Amino acid sequence: KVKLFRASEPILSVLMWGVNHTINELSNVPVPVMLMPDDFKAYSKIKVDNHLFNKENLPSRFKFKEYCPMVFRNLRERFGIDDQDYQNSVTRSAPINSDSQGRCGTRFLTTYDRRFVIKTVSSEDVAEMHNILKKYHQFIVECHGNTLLPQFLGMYRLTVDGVETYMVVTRNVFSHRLTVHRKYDLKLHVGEESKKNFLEKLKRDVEFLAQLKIMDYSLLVGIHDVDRAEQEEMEPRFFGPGEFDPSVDVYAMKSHESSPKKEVYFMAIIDILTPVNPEQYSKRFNEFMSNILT
Amino acid sequence: KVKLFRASEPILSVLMWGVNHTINELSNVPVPVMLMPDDFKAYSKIKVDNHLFNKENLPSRFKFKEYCPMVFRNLRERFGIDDQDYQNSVTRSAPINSDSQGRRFLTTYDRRFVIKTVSSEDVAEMHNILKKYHQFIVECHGNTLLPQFLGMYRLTVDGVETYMVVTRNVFSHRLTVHRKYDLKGSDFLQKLHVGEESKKNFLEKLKRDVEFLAQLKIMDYSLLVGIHDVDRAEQEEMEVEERFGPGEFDPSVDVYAMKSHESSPKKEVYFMAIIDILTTVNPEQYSKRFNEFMSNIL
Repeated sequence: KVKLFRASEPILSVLMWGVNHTINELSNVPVPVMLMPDDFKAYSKIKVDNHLFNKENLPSRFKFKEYCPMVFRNLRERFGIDDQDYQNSVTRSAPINSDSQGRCGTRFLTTYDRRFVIKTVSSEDVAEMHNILKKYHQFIVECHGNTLLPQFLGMYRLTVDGVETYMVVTRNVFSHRLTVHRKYDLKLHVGEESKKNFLEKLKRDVEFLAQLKIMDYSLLVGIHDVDRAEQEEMEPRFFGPGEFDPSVDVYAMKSHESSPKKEVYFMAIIDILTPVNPEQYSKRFNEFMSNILT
Repeated sequence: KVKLFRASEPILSVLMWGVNHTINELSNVPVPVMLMPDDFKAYSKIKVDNHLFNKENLPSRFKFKEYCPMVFRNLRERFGIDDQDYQNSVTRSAPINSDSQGRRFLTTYDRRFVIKTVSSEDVAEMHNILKKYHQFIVECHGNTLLPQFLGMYRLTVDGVETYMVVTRNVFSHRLTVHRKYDLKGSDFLQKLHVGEESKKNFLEKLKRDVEFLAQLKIMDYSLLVGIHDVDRAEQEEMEVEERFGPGEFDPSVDVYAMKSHESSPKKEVYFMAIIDILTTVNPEQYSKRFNEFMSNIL
């Protein structure tokens, strides 16, 4: 386990090195019983300036900034994400580019094992996250990690060559192994406990957003076509036809059994940082997607 | 697992963080075939500015420079010191005041390593001698009486630069030293009686060790002598442990240590080393005087 943080772009090695640095750093700060308010204003900044040392993959000079490290450690736990697992996802191999999953980010990436999405964002995106973080953390507590909201894992600032780049890490709305064949953006037939739980969450989530005074978020719907997933292959964890681990792929619903094609759907609220009144937007949102299901 | 770096003074917490960091960081850079010229001029530098985070033992703002990581990493291999032991001795618990020291030094909690605070000039002088010293440590296979250098750092904490060199303790990490002698310019000469194996070996080391310092044009260094009085240890500090025998030592751990002769006055352990390698007769003369001088104690 000699970790070369090797990537196609310098910026990605720096990311891989920072996540490795900050997670190790945190493995030495005790897990508190509660988070204090200080933790939401907090950060760690680290400037590196190597000289003739360890420069075969990293640049010789970079900064790395981790926003609110104690809070995102907690959120990781509440989302059932073990820190060492996060660390390995970002560090074992370089993050590889991904298709967009929102209007929010300027560049979308995935970790080699397709678990976590990494989004390049603006400084005002960083600041809006800081604005919503305590209530969001509160919300994630009250709801036990069971949202359709983006589930935030990390937030960073990297400087390479005097160029600053902000990044947010989330769990992938899509699968880590089933391909999403079609994405729909909404500003489908399932099981009844699925529909019930979906609409439970959706009301609870949309309510939250309205109370933060947020509008113009959308619903990302992705679709996995099983018959096509067989067919695009003809010419190690098991899994059958349209099967998935729901603790990993937490936005996935399988299509109803007595229903046409076997499909898997991925539904999540996206675009909560950058962008009728919000309460009105909330009520409309509920009702729009109530009709759309089963 | 869960290093808190609790030290009395923040410099020592920064030292413990720094070594932990730089050794970790080093496990991710591969052990190379050969040290290249740049390795003798390389360094690593890291600035930490934590805000309302991890302020428990660490300060918020601190900097940590390690000189020639790749030379000192190899040097440790050459001296039979695994990086994880090194990391362990420095990080498992705070470094502490040395029972002896200089004009004062630190030791790792386990008494295995000495950390001396030095000056900018010492740092510079070490940079001068380093390639040559490395060549030397290769040929002599880590079998020296010279200071065995393990790492070199500059910590900045609370506005203040501190340079540090880390060495293998001259003395035993377990056996008390009751009598110290320091043999300087042209001193405290009872003569020391050691085994045939031990005396033959010692004289062989000093021969090439003094040759080395000479060729580098280094003079004005001293021979440090420590004596562990075994019978005195058995009396004075009898059941200290419960509240290796009574003067028995691990040769791979205590590399300067020698046993008193089978047919000898009393039971004794000797520790002898050349010290003051960094900061007018000629050096080849000083070399010669020395080899001659320090052989006749035995």
